[PDB]
Parts: sequence; structure tokens; C-alpha cells
Amino acid sequence: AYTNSFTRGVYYPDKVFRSSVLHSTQDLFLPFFSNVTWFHAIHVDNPVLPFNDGVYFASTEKSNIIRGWIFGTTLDSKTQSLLIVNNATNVVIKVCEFQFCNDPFLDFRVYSSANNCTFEYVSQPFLKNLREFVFKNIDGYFKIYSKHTPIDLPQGFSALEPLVDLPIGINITRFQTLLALHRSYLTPGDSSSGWTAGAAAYYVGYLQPRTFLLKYNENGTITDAVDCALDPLSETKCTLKSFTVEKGIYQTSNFRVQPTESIVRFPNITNLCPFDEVFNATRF
Amino acid sequence: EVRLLESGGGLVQPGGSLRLSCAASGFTFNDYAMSWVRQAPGEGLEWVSTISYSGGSTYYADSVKGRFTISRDNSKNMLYLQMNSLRAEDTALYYCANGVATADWYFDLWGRGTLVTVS
Amino acid sequence: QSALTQPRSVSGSPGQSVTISCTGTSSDVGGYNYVSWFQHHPGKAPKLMIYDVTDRPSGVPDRFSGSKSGNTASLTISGLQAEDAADYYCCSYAGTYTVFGGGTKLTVL
Amino acid sequence: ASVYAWNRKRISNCVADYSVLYNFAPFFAFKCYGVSPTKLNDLCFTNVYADSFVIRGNEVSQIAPGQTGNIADYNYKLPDDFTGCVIAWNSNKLDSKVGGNYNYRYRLFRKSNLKPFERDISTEIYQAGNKPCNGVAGVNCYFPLQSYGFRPTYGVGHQPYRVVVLSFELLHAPATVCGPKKSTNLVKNKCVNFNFNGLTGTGVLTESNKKFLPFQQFGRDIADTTDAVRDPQTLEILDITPCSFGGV
Repeated sequence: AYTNSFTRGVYYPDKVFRSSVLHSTQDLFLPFFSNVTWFHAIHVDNPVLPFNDGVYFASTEKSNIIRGWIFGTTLDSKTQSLLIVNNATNVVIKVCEFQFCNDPFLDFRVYSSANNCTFEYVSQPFLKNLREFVFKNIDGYFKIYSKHTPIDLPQGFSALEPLVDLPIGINITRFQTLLALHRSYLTPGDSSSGWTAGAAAYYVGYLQPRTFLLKYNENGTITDAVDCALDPLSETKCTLKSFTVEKGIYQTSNFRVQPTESIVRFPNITNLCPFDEVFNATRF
Repeated sequence: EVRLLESGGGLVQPGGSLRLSCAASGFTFNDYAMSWVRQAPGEGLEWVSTISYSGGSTYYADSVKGRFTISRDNSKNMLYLQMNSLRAEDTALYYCANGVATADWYFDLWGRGTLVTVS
Repeated sequence: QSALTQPRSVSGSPGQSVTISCTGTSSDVGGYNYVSWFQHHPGKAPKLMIYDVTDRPSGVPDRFSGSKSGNTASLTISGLQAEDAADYYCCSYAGTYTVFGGGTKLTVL
Repeated sequence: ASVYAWNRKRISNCVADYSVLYNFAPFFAFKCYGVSPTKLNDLCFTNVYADSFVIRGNEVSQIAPGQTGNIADYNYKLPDDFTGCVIAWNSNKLDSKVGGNYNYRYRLFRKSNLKPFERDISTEIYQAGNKPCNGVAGVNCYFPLQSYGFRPTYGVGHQPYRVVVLSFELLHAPATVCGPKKSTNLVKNKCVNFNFNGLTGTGVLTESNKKFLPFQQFGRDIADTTDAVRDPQTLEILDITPCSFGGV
């Protein structure tokens, strides 16, 4: 399915406090008004989605049916894949190149081959309530931002706070989600039949390099943002560095049609040159 | 712990043939060059032969060249010396040695020695 | 032999100093700095006292020192003790072969 | 480690005093880049990466920002922005062997150069000719790795050298690696020289009245002027104001 994503996805990018000031930053953000895929949590277990540059994962659920994720460049043990699983007691993040089954196991708590872990970590758990997450991994670190809010996606603006900064430098290229279920059978391989589970849904969006104008309030919290490259009005606000523009004419930028082709032109004189006959001289 | 043990000495008639062995224990035999050094009664130490850590390189002393053959079994942690055409000047106490604690070209590790008598 | 040329005998009284010389060729002593000195008692394994013209392995006192000039190496033993009496051999690694000196008998009277 | 498959260790959560490597070998080279080494006891770095491998002395020139060659291109590549120091020393006595140490290898063939800090451990045949090598070598098709074969008969240029390249990565958060120093009782309401985890300055320190969120470590007014700081000991927010000055 599809649904446009409103003004969501903004997060504190640099953990430095600023009060009652406007700041423009170029980073990987979620472009405003972009449509996002919508999925339901009944059965098919779940297909893999590429990790282009960063994922904005929102979920409205009330029974902890979704409990983790799995990332890596491949599901086989041929590469140091990653494991991240939340729980009622704590969160468990693991990187052990565990080979996976034909399908991700449906919780019967684990189904994977042997491991050769290089990093392991544990911490407190992540617990009508709209949970939002932003996953980013660019500079050798994998970073998480999050927010839990009471309540479709609301139009209200709210920024995510940096939750965890992990140092793992694995090359992530594909990603999947992890579900759970009560009294469910578990097998290394299964068809699209699945097992019964509660009604639930999760949205997915893809991040892009954009320039954002962020507004900090007197208490250091982000209250509004403008996508500098969305439409001409936003670009004018972003240029004047002011959310309110008065009547007038403004020179915002310049445009230039790009070249559509490249051509090379060389003469026809081939013939090799005598190089290995001067360097290979016997007497200089 | 780390040990070298020579073996295979005995009385043999001149021009005969003998095989010496050196038994390694306590270290990675195949990581180290092995050498045979002997000491003939009344004479000083004499380097006889050196084999590299792999086994693909064998060095011998001229005084025993041709007639002596060095070998090693890195699977069994064993070094060997095949002495053929044994002459009377080959009567000696025979040692195996390596450089486990210093450098490949030194003799810091030694065996106990094997006595070789050529009649 | 082909050994490095050493004095056959040197004698010293306990507490005094003695220097022992080792002359070889341009392919061993005068080629590399891979010169060794050995303390030896017939019937037991030699003990390395000096390897590398002037360097002592672990456990060798600074009373033992080594030197080299040209094709000649030199070992000097200071503070002579009764247990220093032994046979001393220089040694040179030359790449394609190792060569020991002919040995100097040190007697501590 | 071999240079083609070079080892990386992240160092963190500790104090970096370098008086140890000063009681270490006669160094072949200490070429340090973008930082004075004699000041490497007041470091306050966030992350430090320790890449390690062995080469011969003739090849140490390739270990530098913006260098070229078999090592720099197909084995170990450094970025042009390198901020760190390179320490190297002859390890001939331990790593050279009689017939050559053939356990140390390096990549001879690669279709493209590595990106900075990239690692290629592939062992797949190389095509120097125009015949597709189907997992087979021979004429014009080569194995991409080659052993050094360190021998005691080599010159010092061809002798094994152990190399450690320390990359100092900057940041804006807890310098989880800092230098051997000490702390002093905090002073307020006086023009004082302060050193908060590396930030040196002058000014009057005052108790803060602004609500820093638990994940923030610095405070700024307009134009990046450091206005506040959280204590690395009392974890308390402090206001910074430059002490009085003016024209006469």
C-alpha cells in the first residue's frame, strides 16, 4: 500500500544544546510529504527490504508482537550479520554472523547456526501508543533515535532523541523485521501459511540527504523544521533563514540544464611505441 | 616442557648407515628450523646440518656432505638425520638444536644428545 | 679445522679480569654481526653467554662482554670467579653456515 | 597481521600514557601527522584505532597520507585527512627466518585501488591477459597474494618491520580516552583558566540555570561560543562568561 508521510522524522543530530535560535543542517533526513509503504501483521514470514540509506520505522501496537530486527549484508553465515532483539526484561543486541533459516524464526526463541560474535551488548528494554524509530549507519556507527507517544500518522511535529550509538562497523545492505507470537510452532523452514497472531502494522520510509532548517525553542527543543529543497516557498524561507517571509520578490537560487551526453574524439594513427627497447638497454 | 631428544646412536661399522632422530615436545616443531650439531670424542662442537622450519630447505656441513641426510616430520614433531657411508670420524655425540627462544639461526634449545660410534 | 681462531688457553686468578680474542675471516667475523660466544663444560650442554658480538642473552652477568674488530672478535670476562673456569667458544653465523671458534680454555687458579 | 589482511583494534575506556612506547625499541621512524607527539599526554581523544601489520623497511615510505604503490593501492590505503601518528620499527630478529619467512604475505594484484582504510582479503585469480580465468591461474592469470619471505641475508630495507598506525578520531562527546593528568577542586565566580576534557579557555564560571537534556554535553550561544559545560566529575552544568575587559 501507500501513505504520505507528514512532517515527521526530525531528530537531534548533534547532541549540543542551543536555545531560541535557528540552525540549518545538511544530513540524512526523511523528506516531507513522501509516501511510505504500509504493512499489516497477520501473515506473510516477512520479506526482506533493502537498507538504502536509513529507515524510519513507526509502529502502533499494544501487545509486543514485533520484538526485534535483523540486519546485515546477507542472511547466511558467510558474513558477520547483526542481531537486535528487544524483550520484556532488557534489549539484546548481537553481531555473530549467525546463519539464518530459510525464514526468520517466529517466536522457540532462536533459530540460527553457530556464532563467532565480535560485539555484544545489553541494556534496559524499549518500553494507541505510537512508537517511532530512526536507524542510521554511515560513519562506522549504527545509531538509534526514538520516541513513544500517545494518540493513522498524526500531523503533530515531534523530534526523536538519540537513544544508542553503537560502534559496530559492519557493512549493512539488507534488513528485515522480527515478529513474535504466543504458543506458535517454530521450524527452520515454512511456507506462507505462518501462525496466528494479533492485528498490527508498521510503516517504513527511506532517508535522503537533505538540508533542514531547524527551530529551537527557549528550552532547547526542536519545534519546527523546513525542508530547504521541497518547494519554492520552503526554499525562500530557508534562504532568508526566517519562517515568516514578507511580501516581495526574492532571488533564491540558480538553475542550469545538465549535459546529457559525453563524446570522445581521437585520431586514427595506431602503432605501438618502442618503450621496452630503451629501458631494457644492456649498456647505458 | 620444551624439550629436544636425540636418539638412534649405537655401534656401527665403517661405511655403514645410521638414522638419527630428534623428538620435539612442548612447542610448535614446524615453526622452527632444526639443526644437527655433533661433538666427536676429544674434539669441539661441529655443525653437521640444518633444516628449515618447513622442511623444504636442508643445509649440511662439507665434512659430512653427501653421506649425511637431514629430515624432519613436522606432523610428529620429529627431526631426523640419515648418516650413510659412516666413517670413523663420524664417531661423536650428536645433538639436535634450534633457536626457539632467540632467533631461527641461533642454538638456544638443545637435546640431551645421542652417542654415535662408528667401529 | 675451519673454526674461528682462538687462544687455546687463558688463566686468571679469582676476582681479576681476562679478555679472550676470536679471529676469523671476512666471511664470518668480518661479514655480519652474528657472532656468538659460548661457555662450555664437556659433558653438559653449552650455555650461551654472548651472541651478537656484544649482546648477552638472559641471565648472563655484565661481567661478560664481547667485542669485534674486522675478522677478530673479543670476549672479556671481568670479576673472575672460580665457576668461570670452563671452555669458551666463539661462534659466527655467516648465512650459508654457522662456524664455532676453536675454543679458549679458561682456568681460574 | 599480514598487510593485505591488516588488523584493527578499537581502543577506548582507558587512559593513554605513551611513556611505555618510549621505553620501547630503537624506532625506525616516528613520522607523526597533524599532532605534536611530545603533546600526546594531553590528548583527550574520543576514538583511537590501532591498525597493525608488518612490512620491510623499503616499503615504509608507502605508509603516508596520499601515497602510491602496491601497498598503498592494493594492500593498505590511508586517507588524505589522516590525523594521527605512525610508529614503525625493525622486527628482523623475530620475524625473519633462515630460508625466508613465507607466512607474511601481501596483495600483488587488484583490479582497482582500495579506498582509505579498506581491507581486501580475496584470494581470487587475477586476469593480466584477455582470457577469462575460471578459478585457474597460469599464463596471464595470477594468484593475487605474494609472500615476503623475510631472510637474515636481506638488507635492512628488506628486513621485516612491525608497524602500528594510530588514527586519532575527533568528536564532540566524552573523550573516552584521555591523558594522564589529575583534577582540581572547582572554582566559581572568578576569571579562571579551565581545561574541561581538552577545552582550554578563560572566564568566570557560574552555576547554570538552563535545563540540559541528559544526552547533551556542550552548550553554545550564537556563533559557536561555548556558553555552558557539564562537569566530567560532578556532571553539573556550568555557565561560562569571559571576564571583564574593555578599552581605556
